[PDB]
Amino acid sequence: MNDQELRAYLSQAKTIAVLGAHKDPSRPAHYVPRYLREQGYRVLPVNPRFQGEELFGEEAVASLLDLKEPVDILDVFRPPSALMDHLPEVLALRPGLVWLQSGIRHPEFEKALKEAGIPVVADRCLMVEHKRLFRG
Repeated sequence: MNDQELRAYLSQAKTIAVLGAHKDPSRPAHYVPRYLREQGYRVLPVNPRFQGEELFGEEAVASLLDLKEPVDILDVFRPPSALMDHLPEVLALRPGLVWLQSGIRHPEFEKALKEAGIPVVADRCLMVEHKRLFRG
């Protein structure tokens, strides 16, 4: 996505589901979502590892299909070796955009999303990118 379009996309978005949301403050899967909530987004934590625990002001759910509202951005922190097993729930939720966090790439997974008509941004830190597009 070019910057102009990616900016229009991020500024209009409201709900960001964080796949692999973490409770430990030092983890990117915790502090990136933290930053996002500050920027006015509704962050929905998803991680079976913390199911039921309140993260980012919301109760974490085990599966994407447990979310009770449309997802504008799916911020993915799960490693490449775990992505294919999530594909079914990802395609089912059909988020407006899939964002693979830093150090996460997966050809087949990415190709499957493209084929389903779902935009993908890969190997980028959403916080960093948000800062660069809306502050300089």
